[PDB]
Amino acid sequence: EPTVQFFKGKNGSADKVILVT
Amino acid sequence: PSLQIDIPDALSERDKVKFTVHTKTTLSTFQSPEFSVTRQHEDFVWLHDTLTETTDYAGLIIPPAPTKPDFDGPREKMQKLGEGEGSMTKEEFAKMKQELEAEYLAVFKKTVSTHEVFLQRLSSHPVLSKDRNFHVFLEYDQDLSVRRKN
Repeated sequence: EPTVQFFKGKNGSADKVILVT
Repeated sequence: PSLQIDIPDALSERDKVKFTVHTKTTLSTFQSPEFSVTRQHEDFVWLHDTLTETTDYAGLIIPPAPTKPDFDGPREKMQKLGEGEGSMTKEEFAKMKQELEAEYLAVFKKTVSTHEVFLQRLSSHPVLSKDRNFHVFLEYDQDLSVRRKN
């Protein structure tokens, strides 16, 4: 049911995922 | 450098995986110098198969289609993780949720890479980068569902 959202890291930041409510 | 594509983010929803396809171009063959669309994995598969089944393109070095990302594992763990929230302690819930996020992260990084490289290889190809369907894939705002059915 929920969705998982991914974000590419920019400016040296680390890529991460977010569990969406 | 006239046609540059990247994937800044991605999303797993139910059994579908959506990619944000971001394009920066100096070519006036595109309506806008910068634009983004949403594409499912199925759209990538459709793009590749459409190129390969173009008889004029038969023989061309067509880059391989990205494989389907596997979120079945993480999706099962996540939902079953969710049911036990009331029962579960409030200390280990974040423990294996963080471990679950890390599992999603591993899959995402890999599949985003494969999908992005697929598009970047198409952009550098002198014949394929001018293809009508490749153009549609990058620029067409709406969902590709109907154009994949006709």
